[PDB]
Amino acid sequence: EIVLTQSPDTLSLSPGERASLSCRASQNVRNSNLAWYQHKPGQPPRLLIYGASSRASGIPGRFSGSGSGTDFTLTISRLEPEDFAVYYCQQYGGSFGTFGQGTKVEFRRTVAAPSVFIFPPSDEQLKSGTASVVCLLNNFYPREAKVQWKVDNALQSGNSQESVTEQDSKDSTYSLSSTLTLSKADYEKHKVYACEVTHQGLSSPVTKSFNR
Amino acid sequence: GIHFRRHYVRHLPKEVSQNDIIKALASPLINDGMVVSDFADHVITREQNFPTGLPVEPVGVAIPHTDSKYVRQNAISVGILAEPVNFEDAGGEPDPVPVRVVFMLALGNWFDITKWLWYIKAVIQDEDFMQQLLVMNDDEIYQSIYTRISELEVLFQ
Amino acid sequence: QVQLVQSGPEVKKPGSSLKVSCKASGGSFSTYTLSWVRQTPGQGLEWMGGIIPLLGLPNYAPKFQGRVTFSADTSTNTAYMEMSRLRFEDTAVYFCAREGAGWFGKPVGAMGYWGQGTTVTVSSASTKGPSVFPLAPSGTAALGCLVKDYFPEPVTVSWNSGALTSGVHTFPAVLQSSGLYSLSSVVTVPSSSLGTQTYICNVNHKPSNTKVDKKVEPK
Repeated sequence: EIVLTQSPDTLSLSPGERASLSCRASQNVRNSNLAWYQHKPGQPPRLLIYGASSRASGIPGRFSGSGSGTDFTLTISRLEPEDFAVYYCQQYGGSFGTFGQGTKVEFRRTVAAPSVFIFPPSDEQLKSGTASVVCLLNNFYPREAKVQWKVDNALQSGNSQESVTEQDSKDSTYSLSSTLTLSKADYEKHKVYACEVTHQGLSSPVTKSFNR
Repeated sequence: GIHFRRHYVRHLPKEVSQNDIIKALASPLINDGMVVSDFADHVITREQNFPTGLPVEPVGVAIPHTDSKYVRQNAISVGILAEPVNFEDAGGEPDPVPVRVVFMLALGNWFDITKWLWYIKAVIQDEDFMQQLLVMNDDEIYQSIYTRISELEVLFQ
Repeated sequence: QVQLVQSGPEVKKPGSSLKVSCKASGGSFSTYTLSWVRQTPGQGLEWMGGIIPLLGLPNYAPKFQGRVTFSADTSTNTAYMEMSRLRFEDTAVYFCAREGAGWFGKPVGAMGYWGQGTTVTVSSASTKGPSVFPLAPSGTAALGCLVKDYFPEPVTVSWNSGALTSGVHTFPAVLQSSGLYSLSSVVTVPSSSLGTQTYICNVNHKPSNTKVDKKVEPK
């Protein structure tokens, strides 16, 4: 089996810069049978380059491919808003084809701190017997942010779920929503509910709480 | 890299069944060690399930093959038939196809197969070349096929 | 041009059998390979295998050899993928891709043309309508509405019948331990604008035929 690993995992660049994506194989790729694909959120993967360096029909001059044997590279000389997506390399030299893990290229901007809001359980939701608290992080960059749930000075683990928005096209920021689920019984017992946000843009940990 | 030699090209006698055509064309590949010892049995079982005959226009074409696991070295064996031999149409068709020329393809890689179907479509489309295949002798058809695949290879790149 | 059209979204029970179709409207794919690529949630592309339509010769990746079966019909220009004994792990988006063609139709080997993808969901859950809860606000103020306990995907959220569009964020749904999806949608709006206007989040869940317009206002 031919295994492909791509580096780096995420490439943070600004339009106009030069992008370099690396794809490495455990064994020599037969006849340089490699392909580079571009995958954007909500669209089918688009073939960019086939073989070692051959360019697919309709791909602009920016995209170029290089490499042979076990080492291969994808190079974008000039970056533009359309080029920001996830990129996969696929080999078809072996008996069965395999894909790489993929590399995400994203818009790079000045580091911005999240605006943190906390929403307590609504009255209608409390009538149902289940309480969910929502911690909202808005317009933060970079994407990596940690949210920690504390309830009456107690660390919460294994009872929360979070999701992240795709990078905004206008300002290149991210938003995160974290939901803490508890039964109505457990919610009545405690008083203080808070989420702690740690981020590169925040000098000190930011904590938003409510009492009920 | 496919191996094409004069030994693979041959003319077949008349009144010969499709089974015998398969075993006869596979015999040089088995002797050279290009395929497995019972490569002909897997080819004919593949041939009964999936017809490989193609109609074209001047003459008929056959593309017998099998799974890549049985092939050891990539090879191609060409057979010329003195009288038309019945072969079922590839893709499914009730009417039979009178196949004059047979192309046995032994390929060890699945991804290479489509390229060799494209080479075969290119050579068999030439109406005059297909009909000249019959009159030319074994050495003449070998050199023409070798020259054309070599020409087609430099056009592929 | 040549295009590949796949089947609609499918939700199936564990242990069921799945069949997906992919028709090539443009041209005959008989000469070129037809491959199938799946993508599980939050993961990357995965090569399942392919079929050579004219020859009928399939190739299966070792991970999918047992439960997957490929086939293709050359008279209707349609390929099929069958999968028996569906599992929770089989939840993914399934793509079909025809082999690319170079100049004068030379097969490049890569997958040049792709279908729009078929979403396949495997779950023991049943179609359930969502419960919409409000996120009341407390300059810039944040308010939204929580869409909880629905199945299956997807749900659409709008604000003020589409009038509100700047600063709206609708987050991806998360699958819960029960097996029901949960989604959240919020917006940032001036704090002084709260008193003048009422913001209604329009929630539509077509599988259960559920429309819910919820006004959100201070506590």
